[PDB]
Amino acid sequence: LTFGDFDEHEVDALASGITFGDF
Amino acid sequence: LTFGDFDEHEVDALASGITFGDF
Amino acid sequence: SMVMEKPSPLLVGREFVRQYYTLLNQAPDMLHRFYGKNSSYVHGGLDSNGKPADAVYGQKEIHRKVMSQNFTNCHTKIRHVDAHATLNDGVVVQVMGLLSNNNQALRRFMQTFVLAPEGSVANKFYVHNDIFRYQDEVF
Amino acid sequence: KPSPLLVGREFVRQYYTLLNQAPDMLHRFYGKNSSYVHGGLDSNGKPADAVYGQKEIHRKVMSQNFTNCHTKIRHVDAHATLNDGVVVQVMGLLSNNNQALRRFMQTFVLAPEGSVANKFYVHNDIFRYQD
Amino acid sequence: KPSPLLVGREFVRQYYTLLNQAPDMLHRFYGKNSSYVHGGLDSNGKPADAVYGQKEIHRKVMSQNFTNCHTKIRHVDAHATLNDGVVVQVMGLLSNNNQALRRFMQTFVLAPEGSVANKFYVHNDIFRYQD
Amino acid sequence: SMVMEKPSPLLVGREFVRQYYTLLNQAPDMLHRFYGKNSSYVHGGLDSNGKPADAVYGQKEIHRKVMSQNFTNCHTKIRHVDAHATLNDGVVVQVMGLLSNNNQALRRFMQTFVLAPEGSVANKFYVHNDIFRYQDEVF
Ligand SMILES: [K+]
Ligand SMILES: [K+]
Ligand SMILES: [K+]
Ligand SMILES: [K+]
Repeated sequence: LTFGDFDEHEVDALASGITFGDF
Repeated sequence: LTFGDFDEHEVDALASGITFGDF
Repeated sequence: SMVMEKPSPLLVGREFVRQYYTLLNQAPDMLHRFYGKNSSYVHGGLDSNGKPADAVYGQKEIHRKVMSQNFTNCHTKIRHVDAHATLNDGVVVQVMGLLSNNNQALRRFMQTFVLAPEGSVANKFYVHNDIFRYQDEVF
Repeated sequence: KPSPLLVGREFVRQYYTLLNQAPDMLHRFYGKNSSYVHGGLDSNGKPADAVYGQKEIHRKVMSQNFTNCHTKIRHVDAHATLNDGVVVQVMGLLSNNNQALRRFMQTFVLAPEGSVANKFYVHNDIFRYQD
Repeated sequence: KPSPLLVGREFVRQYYTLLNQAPDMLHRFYGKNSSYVHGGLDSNGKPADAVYGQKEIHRKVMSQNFTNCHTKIRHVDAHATLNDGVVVQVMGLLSNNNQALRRFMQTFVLAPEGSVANKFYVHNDIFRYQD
Repeated sequence: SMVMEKPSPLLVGREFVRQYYTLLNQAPDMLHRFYGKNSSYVHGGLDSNGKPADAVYGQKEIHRKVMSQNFTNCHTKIRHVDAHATLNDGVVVQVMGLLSNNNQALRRFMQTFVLAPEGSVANKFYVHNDIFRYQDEVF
């Protein structure tokens, strides 16, 4: 079950605060 | 230089196929 | 003729609200991705006349509106979520709770979402309508 | 041709007017596939659950004992949904039987009835007091 | 709280997406103590060796002339290492500049950046084609 | 302030792979002794759904998993070993080669190890992570 154009697991990863590097 | 809980020389002995008796 | 794992309206609405508000707290610059084209969005606000602000439409306008709203460490307390099937395989969701932006005071809100299937991708809903009002700008 | 707000505003006018004047006819706004979800406890004390269709919605409305029920509308939002529907969010205050006001929200989804042009019915009604 | 797979899967998504969209920013995934080890020959014809740190990794990435580079991910493994790191093994196929696909593996070690919660950087990157 | 005989990451990785695969060929029932507690291990395989098998954790599970895999006269051809320092005095090792069990056909594999110091015994590393996949179950 997903919403919008998010892939499975993508919201959960971003909503957990996960980020990478210095962008 | 050793790995795991092996003693020095132990891997080399076992990896050479050394065995003793009929166990 | 039966889809034995099809999510119920209740599960769709619950998981949606969870995903929406958890994302708002941590990555609000992604919130626009929940919305389809011709989606409608309003999130409180008052215009120059002091009347409630008007809705914007489309993911382009929505992305711009969200980014103008400067969500920063947005905390929510959701008090009620009520989700029911609408026509055309949609789900209508009523949300009541409190929202705090930038560690400011919590503000009560009343919100309605309409979720609609993308068209065919299995178990995929977009936000077609998002009506959000702060009680302190109405009552 | 009618905008969603022209529809929604006139719906709100008629709905809350009838709630005051003849609540025993409110069910006529609804259809067989309608859901009516008025949250909170009765008393009684049982929790609220959805009721479906005109006949059951009529019974539920009558069980609420509306008498001279008055509404103060504080804001209405009305937008087009898909398939020519209209979603309406009402924020207001309600006084039943001349009792003290209470804040509420009410969400409706209005759907075309199909045969008659510009005829709508209430497919979804979700109401909750904010106590 | 994030599982190693939640971290690793999202890393793989972002990394290979950026490789396609803006390879001139790939170095921003790395830090001063990072090692980037992409095996094989250039051409040129010189053997591959480790490059250290963002500035040199940027130069190395640019020397590889990535254009519209596409990846087909065939399997991802991601596990917790010590000190809150995540080790990731990717198996896939890569097509650069619309050329024919080639199988590869890529090992990453992701390390917390320290200040920001749940921010990671690529401490180790070992890539090899399987030709 | 300097340890003039400290093995480099390259030597650690090379000797480790040598010891690991020579032991696998002759005494696979000892392989579990390379692993620490909370070590992770996966060695290819496919579950009932045909998706790749999941990792197991800890030397107890690992010993059981290895013994269920029935390694018998296991021959390897190692094609590439690449070993580099990680943080916290670890070493990450990437391995590519071919492996034959029970004189069956060679199967290509792609593997990553993470080695970590035991804690203090001088020049002693355990396997903290072992990720091994057969290409024929993935590609
Ligand atoms: K009546
Ligand atoms: K509209
Ligand atoms: K670029
Ligand atoms: K793990």
